[PDB]
Parts: sequence; C-alpha cells; structure tokens
Amino acid sequence: AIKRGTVIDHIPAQIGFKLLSLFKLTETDQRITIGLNDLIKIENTFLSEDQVDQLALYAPQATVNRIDNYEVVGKSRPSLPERIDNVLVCPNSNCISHAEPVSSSFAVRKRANDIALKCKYCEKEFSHNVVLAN
Amino acid sequence: AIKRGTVIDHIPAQIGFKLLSLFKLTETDQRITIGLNDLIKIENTFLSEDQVDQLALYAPQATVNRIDNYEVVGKSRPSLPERIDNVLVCPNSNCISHAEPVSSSFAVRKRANDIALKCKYCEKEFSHNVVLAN
Amino acid sequence: ANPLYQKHIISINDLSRDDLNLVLATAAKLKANPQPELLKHKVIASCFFEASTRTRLSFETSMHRLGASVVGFSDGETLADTISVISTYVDAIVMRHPQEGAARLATEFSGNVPVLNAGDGSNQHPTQTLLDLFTIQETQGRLDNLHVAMVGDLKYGRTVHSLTQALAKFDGNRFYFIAPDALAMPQYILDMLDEKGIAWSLHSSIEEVMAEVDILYMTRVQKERLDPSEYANVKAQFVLRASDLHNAKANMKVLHPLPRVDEIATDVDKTPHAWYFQQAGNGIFARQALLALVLNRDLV
Amino acid sequence: ANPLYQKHIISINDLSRDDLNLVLATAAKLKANPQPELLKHKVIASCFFEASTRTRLSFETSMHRLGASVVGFSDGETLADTISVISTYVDAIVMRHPQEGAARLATEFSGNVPVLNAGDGSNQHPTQTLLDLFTIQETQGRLDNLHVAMVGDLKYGRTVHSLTQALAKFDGNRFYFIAPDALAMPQYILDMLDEKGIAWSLHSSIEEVMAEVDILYMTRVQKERLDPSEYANVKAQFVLRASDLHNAKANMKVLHPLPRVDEIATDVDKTPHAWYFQQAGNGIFARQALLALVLNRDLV
Amino acid sequence: ANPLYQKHIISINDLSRDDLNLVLATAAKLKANPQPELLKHKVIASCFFEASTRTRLSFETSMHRLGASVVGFSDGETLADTISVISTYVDAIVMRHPQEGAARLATEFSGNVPVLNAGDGSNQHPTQTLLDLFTIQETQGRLDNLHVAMVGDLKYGRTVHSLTQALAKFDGNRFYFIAPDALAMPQYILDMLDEKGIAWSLHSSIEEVMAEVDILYMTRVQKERLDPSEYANVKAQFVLRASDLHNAKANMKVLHPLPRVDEIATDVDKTPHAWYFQQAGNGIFARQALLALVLNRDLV
Amino acid sequence: ANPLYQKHIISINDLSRDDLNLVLATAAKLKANPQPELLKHKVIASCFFEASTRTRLSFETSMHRLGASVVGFSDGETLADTISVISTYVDAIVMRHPQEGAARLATEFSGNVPVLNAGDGSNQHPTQTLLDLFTIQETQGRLDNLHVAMVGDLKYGRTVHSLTQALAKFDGNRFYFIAPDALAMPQYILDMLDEKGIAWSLHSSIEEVMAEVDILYMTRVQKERLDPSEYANVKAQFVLRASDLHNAKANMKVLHPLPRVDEIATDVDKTPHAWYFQQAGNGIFARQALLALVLNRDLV
Ligand SMILES: [Zn+2]
Ligand SMILES: [Zn+2]
Repeated sequence: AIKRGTVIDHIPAQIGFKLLSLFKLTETDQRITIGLNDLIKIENTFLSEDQVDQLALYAPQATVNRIDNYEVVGKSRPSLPERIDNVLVCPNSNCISHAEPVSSSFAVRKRANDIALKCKYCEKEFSHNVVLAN
Repeated sequence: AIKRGTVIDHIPAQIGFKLLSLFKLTETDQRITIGLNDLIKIENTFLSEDQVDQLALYAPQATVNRIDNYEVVGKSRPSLPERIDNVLVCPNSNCISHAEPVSSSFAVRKRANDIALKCKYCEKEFSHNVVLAN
Repeated sequence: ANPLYQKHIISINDLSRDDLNLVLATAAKLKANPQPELLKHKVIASCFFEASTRTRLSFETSMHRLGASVVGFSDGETLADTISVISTYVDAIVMRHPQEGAARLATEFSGNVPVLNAGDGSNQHPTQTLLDLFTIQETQGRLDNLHVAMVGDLKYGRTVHSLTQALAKFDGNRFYFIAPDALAMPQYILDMLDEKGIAWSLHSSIEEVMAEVDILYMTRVQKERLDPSEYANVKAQFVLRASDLHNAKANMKVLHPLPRVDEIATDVDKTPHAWYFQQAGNGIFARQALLALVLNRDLV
Repeated sequence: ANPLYQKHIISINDLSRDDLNLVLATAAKLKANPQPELLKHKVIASCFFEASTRTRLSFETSMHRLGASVVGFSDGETLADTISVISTYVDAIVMRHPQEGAARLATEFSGNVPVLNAGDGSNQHPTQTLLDLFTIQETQGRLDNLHVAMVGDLKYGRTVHSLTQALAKFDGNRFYFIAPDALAMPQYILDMLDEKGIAWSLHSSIEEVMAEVDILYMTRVQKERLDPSEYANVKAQFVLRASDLHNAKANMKVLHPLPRVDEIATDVDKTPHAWYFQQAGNGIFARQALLALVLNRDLV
Repeated sequence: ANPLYQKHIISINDLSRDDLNLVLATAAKLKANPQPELLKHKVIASCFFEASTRTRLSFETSMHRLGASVVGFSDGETLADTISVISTYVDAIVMRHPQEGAARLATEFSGNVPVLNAGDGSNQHPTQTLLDLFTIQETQGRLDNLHVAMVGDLKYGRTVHSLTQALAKFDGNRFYFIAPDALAMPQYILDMLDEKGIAWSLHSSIEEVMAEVDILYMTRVQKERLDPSEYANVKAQFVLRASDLHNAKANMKVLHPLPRVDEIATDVDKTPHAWYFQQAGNGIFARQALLALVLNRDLV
Repeated sequence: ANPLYQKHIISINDLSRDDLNLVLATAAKLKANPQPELLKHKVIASCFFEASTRTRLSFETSMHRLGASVVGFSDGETLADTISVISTYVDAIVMRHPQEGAARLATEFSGNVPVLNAGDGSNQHPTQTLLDLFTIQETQGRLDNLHVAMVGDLKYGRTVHSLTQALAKFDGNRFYFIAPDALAMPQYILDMLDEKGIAWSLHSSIEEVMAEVDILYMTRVQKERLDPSEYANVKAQFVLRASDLHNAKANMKVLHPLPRVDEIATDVDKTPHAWYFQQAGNGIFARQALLALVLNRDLV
C-alpha cells in the first residue's frame, strides 16, 4: 500500500490504539493508515529495534518491516528490552517520579509467569500486571 | 470501502486521533479503518446527530454519512450542540467536578470570536480556548 | 403540592419570579403566624463541610421554629458517598461546602431527599439573597421601581451579584454601583442589565446619590483583596458614617450581609436607617419558608 | 420488661442468639411502623470522646427518630469521674472512645443509666455488627445456611471478627476468607470455627468463589497497614469491579462498613448487587431497636 | 574606605547610579577571583523574622564564601530591643521581616553595626534587584539601551517595581508591560517613566514584542490575587512555553525571581534563553559584593 | 583522582566491593589521623526536607571535622527546581527526603555537584550501612566468615536489608534471622542469599544462636507496625537483657542503629558487648570518608 516507511502488523485486539497513544506515533506529519479489528502503516520514519522492542510488553507476537522503494528491506520482531521509559507509571504512590519533570524508567526482568519491573527512582520492583493496571 | 456503518471525513490535521481518544470510538469490536494526513471509517454503529454535533468543537467543517447496504442513506454535518458532556475538563481548580464520580457538563454559548462554556457544577463560564487548553 | 415541594434549592438563577414571590409570601405568613409544629417528625441534616457559625445558627433556628429535629456537623471519602449515606438518614440536607458546585453534585446522589445550598465556595448562597429580597420588600413595600445603591467589593461580593440578578427580575429598578476601580462590578453583570434595558451608573462616593437611594447595600471589603496600604487610600470612598445620611430619604434602609468591620460606623446603628440586624433576623423567616415549601405539600 | 430493658450493650460476645433475634425483630418492626414518640421526654448523651461523624449522625438520627432529646460532644479528668457526672444528667449514654474497654468501665460508674458502646478502640463496635446482621437477614431472608465471603484486611478488621462470631451463632453457614497473607484472618477466629464444626476456606481472589457467594463483605484496606509499594502489588487481589460480578448469584449483596476508597469501584454502585448504602441506612433501625429495647419496658 | 563601607543597605531607592555600578563591579571581580578569607573573624547575624529558606541559603552561602561566621534564626519583645541586643553581638545584621520598614527601624538601634535588608514585607528587597541587574549586565553586556519585557503580576510584584526603578537610572531603555488589567503596572511607576522621558508600552501578550526583547522578566502570578476561575481565563496571556521563543533574539534571556509554578514550562529550561537558574546563582556574587563593600574598607 | 571523586552516593546497591573497602579504609585513616582542613573553602548544603536531628548532627559534625562550611535547613516548588537552584550555590548536597528516589532525581538536576543520600523515604540510607560495616570491620577485624544475627522488625527495617546485601558481597558469612512471623525477613532477601549460596536460618529467639554470634544487630520494633496487644504477646521474643549474654562469645558486639526504646535494656549498656554508642560515633568517620573521597581528588 505505502511507498517508503514502516509497518506494524498482527497487533492484538484493543492494542493498536494503545500503541498509537502510548508511543505518540500520530504526532508526525506524513501518511498513516490504520485498520482495527489491528494493523498500522506509517510512511518515512525510522524505527530502531529499541523502539520495536518497546512494543514487546503490549504486542509480543508482531512484526515490523522497514520498507524503502516499495520493497521489504527487513523484517524485525520485538523481544523484551532491558529498560522501558516514559510510558509506564510507578505504582508506588510515594515515589518521587509522580510530581516531578522526569521520565519514568523501569528495569525489565523476566520471571516464571511474570515480568519484573524495577523503578529507577524508588528502586521498588513490581509485576508488569500491577504496573500496566494503573 | 465499508459495507454498512458510518464514516467521518475531512477531519483537520491532528484531530482524527483526538476524536478517537475523546469519544472512545475504538472501544467497539467491529471493523475500523483510519487514514491520517484525516478520515475515519466504522462499520455497523449508530451515530445520533447529538453525537455528530459533539464533533463540532473539534472538526467543525466535516461530514458524516450513514451507510447501509453499501449505499449512502444520509449525509449529516455537525452544528454546535447546546451541551457538551464527559470530554471537557473544568478549568476552575476549586470546582467539585474534579475529585468526584460525575460527568463533566458545560452549556454552550456562541460569541463573537468565542464559544462560551458554562460549567454545570461551578456555574463559571470560560472561553473554549481556555477549556480545551487543559 | 406547592411548586417548590421536594425541589432542590441550589442557585438563585434557578428560581423563577413566581418562585421568588412564593418564598417571600410564605416568609411573611410564617412571620405573622408561626407554625411551630409544621415539620414535627422531620429530621434535617445540617452539613457544614465548611464551618459558618452565623449561617448555621440561623438555619438551625429556622428548623427548630418549625418543629424539625436537627443532626449535623461542622467540618478522604468522596462527597458523593457522604451524600449517598446521609440521604438514607434524613428528610432534607442543608449543606455548606468550600467547593463550587458541591450542592449541585449532592442532588445527583441524594435520591428523593432535597438539598438546600447554604453556600458552595464562591458560587451560590441562595438564602442570603432571599432574606435580602424579603427585607427589601418588607421595608419598601415592593421589589420594583426602587433605587438601589451597592457599595464596597462588588467584584468579589457574590452576595451583590446574586441580589442584582434577582432584582433584575422585577421592573423599573435603578442601580448605583460605588466601588474602587480594582473591585468594580464585573462586566457580565453590566451586560445582563444592558440586555434587559435596566438603568445603572457608576459613582465614586455615596454622597453623589444619597438623596435618591431607597436601599443602601454595604458589603465586606476584606483587606485580603488589596494591599494593606492600597486599602487605606481608597477605603474612605466606601465607609459609612451617620453624618453621611443627612439628606437620605425617610424610607431608606442600610443593609449589610454581615459581619461588618468598619464599613459601617456604630453611630449608624441608632438611626432609623440601620436595618442590617433586622435583615439578619429576617433570615429566620426566609429559611423557614424554604424548608416549609420544600418539605410540606400544602402552602402556608 | 423485655430481656434487654436497662441492659448495657458493650460487646457482641455478650449477646445471646435470642438477644440477636430480639434486636433484629425490633429493627424490622420499627422500620415497618415508625414510633416517633416512643422515647419522648428521654435525654440521651452522645459522648464521642473519639470523633466519628459518620457514626454520630447515624446514632443521633436514631435518637431523634424515636423522639428523644440529645446532648453530647465530640472530643485530665478520669473517664470514671466523667461518667459519674454525666450519668446524673441523662437517661442513657452512647459513647465512642479511643481506649479499649472504656464502655465496660463506664458501666461500673453509670449507676442505673445504661451504656451503649459506639466503639472502644480496637475492641468492640456492636451496632455495626447488628446493622450488618440486620442487612444480611433482610436481603437473604435468614442468617443460616449462607455462603459469606469476606475480603480485604481480615487481620485488623474488627468488623469482620465481630460479624464472623455473630454469624457463627447460626447454623450451616460457610465462609470464604480472601486476604493477603500479611492481613489474614487471625488464628483464634479459625479455631473458633473449627470448635463449632463450621466450614471455612482461604482463597487468594474473589473469582474463585463468586458463583457460590450470598454475601460479599468488603473491608477497608488502609495503606497504613503495609508499605505503600507492598499495597500496590497485592491490592488487585482485593478490589472489586462490576465486571467481577458476571457470574454472581441473583440474590448476592455486596456489603461494606464504609468509607470505601477504591476497594469497590463506582461502576458497582449501579448494579443490583450494591447494598452498602442500603446497609448504612439500616443502621438507623438497628440503633433505634437498641435504644427502644434498652429504654422501653414493653416490646415494639 | 569605599563609598559603601559601613553603610546600611535598606532600599534600592537609596542607591545612586555609582552605588549600583560599584556593587556590580565588585560582584564581577569576586566571581572571577574568589576571596574566601576576606571576612574571616567577622560574625554576621542572619535574622529571618519571616522565614525564607531560598533567600537564607543564598545569603548564608555568600557569608561563608567570604569566610565569615554565621549565627541566626528563622522565626513580645520589640524589634528595637532585639536589635539593641543583637547589635552588641555581631559585625553585621542581615534581616528579613514581615513588617514594612523593619530594616529601616533596625538602623536606628544597631549603632555602628550595618543592617542589610533581606526583605521587609511588601516594601524592599534590594539584593534581589541587585542580582537581577547583575544578571542583565552579565548577559547583555550593559544596562542601557535595552528592550525589557516584564510579564505577570506587575501590580503586586515589588520585584519588578524595584527593577524598573533601578533600570530607569540608565539611559535609552525601552519597557514592555504584559499584565492582566487587574494586575497592571501601577500608575506611579508609569508616571516615573514619563517624568524621565523613558519609553514604555502595554501589550496583552508576549508574542507582540518577542522579536525585540533583550530581557523577558517573568513573575509569580499567585492564585491568591484573583479568583481561581478568574485566573484560568487570563492565565494563558502570561505563561511561557518553548514554542513562544521561535523568533526571539539570539541574546535574549528569560529571567524569573523564582519559585515558578507553571508560568514557565519546563521545556523552556533546555533552551539557551533560560537563565533563571543562572540568575539565582548570581545572587551569591551580588550578596558577596554587598557584604564585602560594607564590611571591608578597601575595594576588591 | 580516587574512584569515588565527584560521584553521587545514592544507593548501597550501586557500591561495588572495592567501593566499600575504599570507604572503610578512608574512614579508618581519618580516625587515626584527622585532617581538619581537608575541605576548607568547601560549602556543603545540608538539605533535610524530612527532619532528622540525629542524622543531621552526625553529618554536619563530619563536615566541620573536615573544615567545610555548612548551610542548610530542616523542612510548592518542585524538587527539581530546588536542586537546580541550590546546585549553583554549593560544592555538595547532603539530602534527606520523605519520598523514595528523591536523591536519584536530584542527581539529574545538580550538574557537576555531587549528591549524598541521607535517606529517601523507605528506600536507601547508605551512610547508615557504611557505618554499620565500618563498626563490624573494626570490632571483628574483617567482614567475611562472620556469624551475624539480626533481630526485630526485619520486614520493614530497610537498615537490615541494606546491611544484609552489603555483607553478602563478602564470603563465608552466616546469618540468623530472629523476627515475628508478621515482620519476617522478606523473600527477595532470602532469594538473594540462596542465589549466592549464603547460609541463613530462622530462629524464634536469640538464645538458640547466642553462643555462635559475632554480631547481634538489634532493630526498632515500632508499635505502629502491629496492634498494641499484638506487640505485647511477641515482644519478649525480640528484647535483649544483660542476662541473655551469659554464653556470648568474648568478641560479640551488640549493634543498634538507634533510637532504642526498650528492645535493649539499660543493663546491657555496661557490658563489654554493648557497642551501639560506639557504632554511632563511627558514623562521623564513615561520613567523613564519603565527603573526603567525593570532594578531594587524592586519597587520604
Ligand atoms: Zn518508583
Ligand atoms: Zn466547574
């Protein structure tokens, strides 16, 4: 469909809109095609695999193709990053991060049934089920 | 493109994503096609002209077609509603609406260069430029 | 059932002209012939989330003068939940709150239990306007074709905003606004008077208009609102002494929602024009009338 | 004279099964047919040594609904001397106090004047248990052979300790305890249930047992009790949303002694299962029944 | 001895143009070459009758950077007696007080001990103006022929009143005043500028004049000063974001006496125009210069 | 420059084993040969956003023992802005704050100015662990192959969490945990010890292990953490008297971060095992060592 750019496919239901909001992908000025029930198409923008990895917590089974000159010049997939910044909120109500001009930041640790997310500031560790719930 | 449903066209730049978030249109389960740089396509859902009127403050010059059996069975456009609920936030920091399980609600009053929005609770009136700024 | 039976009393702007006259007529009838058992077996909640001893004593005396029982408090849980609970207890809720719109919110969780706004932040205080109107009607014989002067902090005095809007529902009234430029009557009030063709004018001192005035409504000029020195240089424009009343009309009354600090000197108290304490006593009958109309089907 | 005439009401553990049914029957009768003059000419002291606006408004409304007069206070001299003095004034003492055993001590200095415990520290709060029992009986039609789930801070919730012990005086009840390991039901309660052959079980989430539950009793989980971060990692186990009720029995009721913070989301309020505000309204009749039985010889 | 040796520093209005340049030259010299032992064996009293942690830390750091010892307090006896006692202890008094004129009064009881005004109510705060002047001179290379915009609460900002009067002692400066009508620059300041033939103009928003501005002086607009809703309708006129600086001169600096709430968005902090934290750091050298000139005969 | 020159000291978890030995060696050298002028002409900010007199006096004495000047405060504006300002004043920031992570946030706005964490909520307090380690090394001659018992509130004692993790960086240590079940050592600590093959065991009383213990680390068991009656039934398990030390090793030391209430009876004070006051005195040298290493290029 699109000329040069990037595509994100096989996003679970009720996650494509989340990816658009949480990663501010519609804060560009060139074309974007989106289909829900989800898939997202952008033209002419870099996506480091750091940024594709940031989709792992939300759309783990998904793919990203770097497209140039109408051609598939790559097909990368997300795998768990070491750090997740900006998008998560620390569930510790006494954490300094809440009232202050800083970016949230969590260390990522895979577990048996869980992802362990450790806040950079309060140094408390939480389940990813707890962090993504509020 | 779509079978039966509704379409919203000629949305200003940087407003289609706003309409999706503010009116929770992607909280359905049937098809949605979106193009940015904006236009939005939904299948099989009512849209009262109350709800189309709620797009006036954001996408004043736009249209809405009720589509059934692949046919254009209407073409309504938004004009300013009397009331705007749920989506706006009262700029009065001492308003009771802020900490409480109630829906925001404002009366709408057209002015020379302005929309006057009067909160249902605190009964204070503000410019629409002030309300939409925070 | 009377037109105000089981109605919420939240804002003066919600009260039609017929509503105003209904309250005022009931207040006059209860003053002439008290009904100390009209509200026997009723329990009323006196909810002063924001403390106001002067307002509470007046409201609670009104409840007792009609025979009702009173539970209440002065000064976490959402206001919605508090009303959800209290409205299972009582027959009516009288509430004062620091947040604007709190009384309106209470009506959406009180079920069948009526809510009477005793003051919600800087928004509404309907029974103060009603007792002001009742006092003007009682002393002047009418609410139309009056010359009303209003002095002091007109910018932040929500009490004069409400009284102006209420008096604007009657015909032929003429207003005089005497305020410092930093505390002038807001433009939205002046616009409202222009839309209705109501005459008004600004004056820098009371002596300009003293000879024509039927009602002199004095207000609190809190020192907060200006500098302590900004106050002193303008305050003479807006303080009243007995010698200022030398050419006043025989029927003129000085009103003040109280408390006064020094905007009204004590030598005014003994003149026949002083009516702020009588005005305060009229709050009993205006608040009685509201409780009677809201909680009793048939008129007094 | 009825079995509770002129008796002190200090602890649920002092109330026999016949006592419980007597209070509950009187509460139902006063709800169906109010007696607004039953306690006319009685004066009751509302002594809140520890302030509790929500408890006091409920108790004082109960007094007024029976026609009694109320004197009292909220917030040196020994408690014994205070009771020695007040018991010469009034016909009954309703008291809330920060120290455990304060109500029991008051009975030893009040003479013939009955004492009603409105809460003594972390010990007893009998009228909360009585209104809980009355609400369960009213919604379920009985107090026996029920499936009762209790969620939250079971370790420090003296409210569930008392309700468990009261419900254990009726037959065939089955309990579900859903609490974090740090706030589990204390062993002395589990021992009591074992001695009586009463079935109980632990569950880490409400969804395990939702299908069988007749009463879902939610409790306050104050953030004090754990770390602020310890809270967040366990709190999902013990918060209720409307979607959690998809397979609930038609007759199930959600109860909560209040106030709630966020253990019950507001979207539960509109479901037919939400009954915590009706539960609070039932405190009027349970507390009326206590005052009526204690101060009036003949049954209602 | 330098012209300011053993002089009191009470009001900017007492400082001649030569005085201003003397302080600013000394501040630059102490910044370039610190003298950490200049005031060894001096003891200075840091008397904050009105607490101000941000002012005190700056002043006390200045004292220590010159090697002086510091005794003091933050928060009955007359102020005259307090100074009569303390001036027997110390070599200089730095004082902040809630009453206007307190520093001037102290000079009449301190004997030979100099008094430095760290703020006396709504009157004077000379070292804030001196650090502002020093920052403008450092970033612009001069204090004459500048375009200075001042934004926010100009009516009650005694900080802009003082800076305007100080800058009016230099030639060719042009001023832009951006304030809401209720918080406009007072007329006595405008009169002063007219008497000296100094050009000034009013503007309702910063974008009108952004292209010409050398110094953008932002001020605190406390919510106290207006209604909470009056605030919101005008506040956009007087808040600064990074996108507002798109056509700013390369040399322009944004100043703010601090603390900021939201008049300056945090995205301004990273632009080369943000200079309010550098401005705060310059208070050390302006206050060092004052202590050095007052307590040391020979110039730095 | 030494490995810690101009480094922030935020968390013990950030300190390598070489870092720990560097601090401890410097502390021993400064104790043996004080350097009262090492930090002359340095100005250090003592920022106690959360007051702690016992911590502040120790830190400020350390600063003065090295010759540094001290400005500070005990007890709106964002913390980021406060640090943005203060870091233009001083050469280092020592800060205690009620919010977790506050010291880490300060490092992102302090520029080149190092931040030393004196306690950030329930997170980190590195100098308490460092003085504990220094005291253990001084009395036992090493930090490896020790038998360390830790008694009291192990669940909420962040002081024992940090000391355990620090001691786990040395070999052959064996731990004894003596705590009530409600205040046990958290599982994440036990997991950490298991991953490293470090031996540990639980014990319900100190007498089980007294004969083998090299260090007995007693902690505060605040009454907040349990019921007032829950306290009394378990508190004997975790209180120390002199008679408990009858079979203690000659080299054993009793440690306590202080203040003690009654977990250590006063008759322990006179035994050679009592070392909590010597431990407190060692905080001077551990905090001196940190300031010396951070602010001085060359090692002591
Ligand atoms: Zn955190
Ligand atoms: Zn509002």
